[PDB]
Amino acid sequence: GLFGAIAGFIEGGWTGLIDGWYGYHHQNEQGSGYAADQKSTQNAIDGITNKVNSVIEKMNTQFTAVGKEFNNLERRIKNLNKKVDDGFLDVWTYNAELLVLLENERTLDFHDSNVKNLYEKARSQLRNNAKEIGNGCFEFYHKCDDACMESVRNGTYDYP
Amino acid sequence: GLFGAIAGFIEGGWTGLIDGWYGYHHQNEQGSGYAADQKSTQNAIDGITNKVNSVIEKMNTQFTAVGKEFNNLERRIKNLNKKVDDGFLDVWTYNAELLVLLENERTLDFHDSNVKNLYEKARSQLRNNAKEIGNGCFEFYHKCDDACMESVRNGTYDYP
Amino acid sequence: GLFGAIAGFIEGGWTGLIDGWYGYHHQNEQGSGYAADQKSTQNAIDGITNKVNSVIEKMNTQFTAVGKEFNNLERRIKNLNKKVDDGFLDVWTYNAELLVLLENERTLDFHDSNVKNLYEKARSQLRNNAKEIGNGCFEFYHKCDDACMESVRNGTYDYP
Amino acid sequence: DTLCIGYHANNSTDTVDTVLEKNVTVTHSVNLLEDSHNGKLCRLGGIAPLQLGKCNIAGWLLGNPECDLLLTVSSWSYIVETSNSDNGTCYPGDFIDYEELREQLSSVSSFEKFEIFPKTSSWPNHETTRGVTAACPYAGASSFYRNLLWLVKKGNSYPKLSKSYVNNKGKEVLVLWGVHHPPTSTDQQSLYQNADAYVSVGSSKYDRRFTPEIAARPKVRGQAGRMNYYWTLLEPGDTITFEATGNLVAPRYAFALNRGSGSGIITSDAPVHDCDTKCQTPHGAINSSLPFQNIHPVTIGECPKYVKSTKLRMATGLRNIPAR
Amino acid sequence: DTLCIGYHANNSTDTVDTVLEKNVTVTHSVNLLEDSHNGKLCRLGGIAPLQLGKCNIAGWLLGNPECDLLLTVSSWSYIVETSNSDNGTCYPGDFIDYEELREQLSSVSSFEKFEIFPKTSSWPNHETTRGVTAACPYAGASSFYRNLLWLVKKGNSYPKLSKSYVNNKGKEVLVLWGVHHPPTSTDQQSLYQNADAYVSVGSSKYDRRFTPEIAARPKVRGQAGRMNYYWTLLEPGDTITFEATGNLVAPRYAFALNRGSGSGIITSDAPVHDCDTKCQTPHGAINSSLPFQNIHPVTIGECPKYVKSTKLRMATGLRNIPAR
Amino acid sequence: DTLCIGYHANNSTDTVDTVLEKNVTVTHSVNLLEDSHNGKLCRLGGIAPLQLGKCNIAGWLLGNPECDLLLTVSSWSYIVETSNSDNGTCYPGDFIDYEELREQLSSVSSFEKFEIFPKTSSWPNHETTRGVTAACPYAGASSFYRNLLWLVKKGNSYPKLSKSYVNNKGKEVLVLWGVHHPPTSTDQQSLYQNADAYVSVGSSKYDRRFTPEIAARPKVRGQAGRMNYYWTLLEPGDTITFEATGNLVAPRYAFALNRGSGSGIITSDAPVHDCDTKCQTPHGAINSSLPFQNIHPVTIGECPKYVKSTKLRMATGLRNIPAR
Ligand SMILES: CC(=O)N[C@H]1[C@H]([C@H](O)[C@H](O)CO)OC(C(=O)O)=C[C@@H]1O
Ligand SMILES: CC(=O)N[C@@H]1[C@@H](O)[C@H](O)[C@@H](CO)O[C@@H]1O
Ligand SMILES: CC(=O)N[C@@H]1[C@@H](O)[C@H](O)[C@@H](CO)O[C@@H]1O
Ligand SMILES: CC(=O)N[C@@H]1[C@@H](O)[C@H](O)[C@@H](CO)O[C@@H]1O
Repeated sequence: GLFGAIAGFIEGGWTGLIDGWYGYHHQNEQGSGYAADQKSTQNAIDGITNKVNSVIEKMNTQFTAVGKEFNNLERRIKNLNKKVDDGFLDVWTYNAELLVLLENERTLDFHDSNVKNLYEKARSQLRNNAKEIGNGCFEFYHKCDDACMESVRNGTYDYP
Repeated sequence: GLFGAIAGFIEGGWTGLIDGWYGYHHQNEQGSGYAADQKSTQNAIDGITNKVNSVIEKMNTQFTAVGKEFNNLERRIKNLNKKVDDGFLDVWTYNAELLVLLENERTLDFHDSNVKNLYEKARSQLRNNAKEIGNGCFEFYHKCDDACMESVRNGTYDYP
Repeated sequence: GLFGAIAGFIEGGWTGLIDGWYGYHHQNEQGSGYAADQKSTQNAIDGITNKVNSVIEKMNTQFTAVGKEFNNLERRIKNLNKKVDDGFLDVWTYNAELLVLLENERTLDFHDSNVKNLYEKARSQLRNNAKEIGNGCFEFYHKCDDACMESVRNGTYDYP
Repeated sequence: DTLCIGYHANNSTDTVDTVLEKNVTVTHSVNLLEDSHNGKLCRLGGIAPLQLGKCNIAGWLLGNPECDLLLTVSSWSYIVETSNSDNGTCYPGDFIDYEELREQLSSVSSFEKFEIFPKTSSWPNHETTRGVTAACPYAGASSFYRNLLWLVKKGNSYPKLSKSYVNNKGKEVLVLWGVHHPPTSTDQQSLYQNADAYVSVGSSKYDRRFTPEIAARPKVRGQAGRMNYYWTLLEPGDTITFEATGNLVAPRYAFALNRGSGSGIITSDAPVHDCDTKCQTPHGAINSSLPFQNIHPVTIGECPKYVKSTKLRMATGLRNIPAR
Repeated sequence: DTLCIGYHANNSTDTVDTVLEKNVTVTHSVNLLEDSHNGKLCRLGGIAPLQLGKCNIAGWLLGNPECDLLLTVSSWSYIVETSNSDNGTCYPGDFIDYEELREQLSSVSSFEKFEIFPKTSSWPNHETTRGVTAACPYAGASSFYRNLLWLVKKGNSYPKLSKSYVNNKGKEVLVLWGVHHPPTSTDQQSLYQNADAYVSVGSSKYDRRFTPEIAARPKVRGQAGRMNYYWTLLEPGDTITFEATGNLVAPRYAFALNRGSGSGIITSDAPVHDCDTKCQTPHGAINSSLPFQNIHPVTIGECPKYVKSTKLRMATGLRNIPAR
Repeated sequence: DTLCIGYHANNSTDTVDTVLEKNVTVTHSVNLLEDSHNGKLCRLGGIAPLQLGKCNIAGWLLGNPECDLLLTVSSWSYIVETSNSDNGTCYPGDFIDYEELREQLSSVSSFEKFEIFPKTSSWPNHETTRGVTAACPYAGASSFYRNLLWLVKKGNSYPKLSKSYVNNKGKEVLVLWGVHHPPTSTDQQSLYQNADAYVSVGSSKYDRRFTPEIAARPKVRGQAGRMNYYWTLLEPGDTITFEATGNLVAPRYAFALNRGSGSGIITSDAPVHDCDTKCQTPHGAINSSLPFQNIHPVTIGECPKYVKSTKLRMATGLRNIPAR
């Protein structure tokens, strides 16, 4: 992890989380559960969707490409024509595999960053009203019910 | 942003700041105003100017390129020539647009990283002498005159 | 630096460290010295090794590629042939240099990130039992002995 | 009370590669590479391909006796030659600028065949009933090209003939013809009387003269003589004139061509089928929205870019760590 | 007392795109794509271009009667053909390897035109005053090419002519000539007596023999006959010899070529103006320091790399968040 | 007590560039750009290269009197021409489709030379002992190509000759021959008696007729006459027939060709050495596992991708900040 979050200080993922990519768990007096941060999750969906389409927009469409015959006295043009077809083929094959390799690295880092930023957002809200237990978990000092938890999620935990 | 700073925990920019990309506001009992952080602004200006020169450097200037004529019994080589011309045009258009897209993304993240490092720097200095309000603002405990403020800027502060 | 660690808050490197890329210094009552962190150094070696390997893979070997002759009335195809040779030569020269130029950038940032994460890891591992001096150093409180320093390194430590 | 921050995980087994690490399991991804086809030659734009079968283009345009099945076809989505397309010029000889003509047909989507020089009215002074050979059999009996007419001396006489056609089709007209070369001066005389015949062909831009080259070359299909084939595209409104004192294998049928780029000629052994597609390859039809395909570099229609990749998967989700 | 860390922001409306987001407003950015030109044909390397106008290369080199304006031009920075460049070979025929010649001209900066075979003294035994035709009129009357000399029999006699020229110029010499083909054997004798004439041309590297092809081709510009044009580049010190018994349209003016490289022929109806430039396209001159341009693929001189992009802007500043 | 977190450093001077900064000194790095070669022409697959030295493909295949050294060579890993390979056709003339023949040879790794038409036994009715010329000397005396036989009349008589050869070598047979063109009709009759001779050549795919073209061309190597060189690749099992009444420079030796994928012809002045390699260039061989080389674009064997780059160093370690 380039940002230390995913598979970093937050060792594993939650199969229990099924509303988005990033979220909170919470263990209040009223009961536990999971909840996805729609804000960061959607923004991620939009970005990745854009990426996928940007990749596709670049790689043109192939229309009609047919061969050419050559007679026994046109061996040079024939090889020239092959050098041209093999050349562009290799180039485009390179471009496509390379772009995908590079964007796959970016994408995983992108997610890592978002998880990280989310942790810092939550942390910057709770300040000292809760301590960092590690594993991205925040143990509260003052009892926080579901109504309270919810406020932390939508970033309106507005409480001294 | 990838680093959470720009358009992040520092919601917006300062039309007020006008002598750098990264700067300070500061509101001392003596007054207010905006001050750009040379160290940074300049640094980023060198990296960016270098990135731009590099992009231009990679692209080879075009020299004399004209069309070729073919008679009515040379439709094959005529088409080969067109395949070649169209082949390279599509490749270079791909490289130009792709490089610009990848670098743009990087540039904005470069800036995000710069603003973030600046904060963490002003923060590592003040330590106990002030508190993190958010929005990149630090409220001083022991007061801080224009002479003290500047001291933070040029990273000479010092006073654990 | 993109992650503010290397050449950042941890100026200079340790020529004394010679068993890894990322390590700790440690200055105990029993003595001082250096110790690299396998977990990190090894993990990076792998990634970087996979990177260089990935690059070599993408670049295709060059088999027999010989020129062609043309008589004095085949100037048009001779030029076509040349346009093709130079076309692909430039495209690949562009691809080679650009990929290396970009991976070098990513590589350094990768390391910078690795240090930063090592710090942050040690940081939260200690917390109260020591204070942040700077330059990536932690000054304990309960005089951390040798066996103690190792506990921090091997990640165990775990002391309230 | 506790509030943790975590990320999604699932039962996905999808894996992608990255610069630093390979075979990384992920939660979500998309395959950009299409590798499936129906293994059939289908219609494009509701139009069936021209299946040349055991015949090649030469055999098609000349009207080789073995290609009668193609006689009534005049429009196609693309032309298909198979590995066994061997029936072409049944009478040995050189087919001049043959590859160029194939290149020309690649952007022809249909035509109107018409008897440019009717057989029963165009040659009052020459024999039109004996131009057959064992080299171009049909039903076991000697025959000849359907679109050409082998003219010979009539009652020991081959007067100078002169025929002209003015193209009023409003489009290009492909006109084919041949020049026969007997193996012997005796055959030359038995066929065309005139020991030193010649053939002349001209239009506004075409202009060539042919002389018989009498000689015995190795027998091909029983023939020691040779027959060379020629063609030209007569422009709308232009005129083509044939002059000869022997050796002319006159045009009988010609074609008024309709241009329609976006068409082509492929080599496939895949079977034609009652089916439709937006994309066609020599192996079969592709039906997908992915940007890449590794089926075949030759394409006709709307198709994904051909690439040599075996795998192209883009990660969209994140490193899947269920730690179950 | 408070201190805040922040970033710049302005009134910029500049936007750039990224992988993850489209149309992002930023503080500062640079446009790398040039899209402007003066819509004019200017002079490169301080020399004006050769405006063929109504004529094409053939007309210019052969000296078509309607191209006398070009007779004075002997130096140029590039050649310009227009949508109306039709005055070429007025007498109908084939210009052999015409495209190759045009290609050779690519790197020719100028030439030294000379009268390789002076008309008033090179052919003592042949008529040099009757080589005119209605297919090549001038001021209503019949004329011919300025650079070629159509020789015909003198007093009912056409002796075997032999004329040679030694390239003394220290550089390549472009030699052009033609071979006439009358429509009937009557014309053949009216013009050259000899029924079995031939034209022979040879140098150290060139060697070809031409034979009259009497035939009535469809009339073009009123002619049933045909005239084929040929050329060769005589190397410094080499010798070219012409031998003929008829049908020779002898060279009159030849061209000693000077190479200057990096040029060519463009087709454009844009106007030529008293103006200078480093980059010229068929649409107009370019004055830019940008790396790319979407003006035109055809370029002459030093130009920005042509690309098919509509926009190409790099971000230099940051995401503009004025939050006003 | 104190515990610090830091990063490695050493005495490395390695430098690499990035988009943002240049000359960045790093601790570890790998060079990906090969730039070293042993400057020697080595052998691939354990087989030596064919050094033509002062001869070129033409002189070698035809058997120029100055290429006798090559006579025993029948296998090679690649062909090498020096900047002094000037010995080709000693008797002036055109070598038809010469560049194509060279392209053909690029995929031939060896052949079997055999006397297709034995000098003593093939031409009973023609002179086989006078086909020499001062243009193709050897030891000061007049000579001729070792693989061709210049036939002339026998006792003031040149009967129509007819000789055939059936290709039973099971592979392509390269047959070469020539047609001579005397400078004058006196020479024509003096060498071949017949004033109106012709040469005919035919196989199942080849069919051409040649006529003598008498004319005095500028002397090249003291010859005003010319001689054209022809070749063809007779397919396994096919037959080639030569018929002539004069002017035929008959095949004497032919070559059964063995196709060998990957190989070519190069121009180098580097020395052949008792060395071995997997990658060969005109400058010398390469022994490297690096992805790139900037030595030469022309390659033979397993080689690194050629590129124009001057440096291709990839950083593996981190920025080096020893600070001592
Ligand atoms: C038109 C004509 O005369 N055809 C005859 C043909 C021809 O004479 C020869 O092929 C030319 O050399 O010979 C044989 C044949 O089966 O081919 C009988 C044909 O009736
Ligand atoms: C007119 C013609 O070409 N007939 C031949 C036929 O005799 C032969 O058996 C077959 C083999 O491929 O080819 C062609 O069909
Ligand atoms: C001299 C000649 O070639 N004849 C005419 C010429 O007069 C005319 O100006 C031109 C325009 O189409 O067409 C032909 O060139
Ligand atoms: C038959 C033949 O080609 N011989 C000449 C030889 O006399 C001459 O010295 C040499 C110069 O390079 O060219 C040729 O080899």
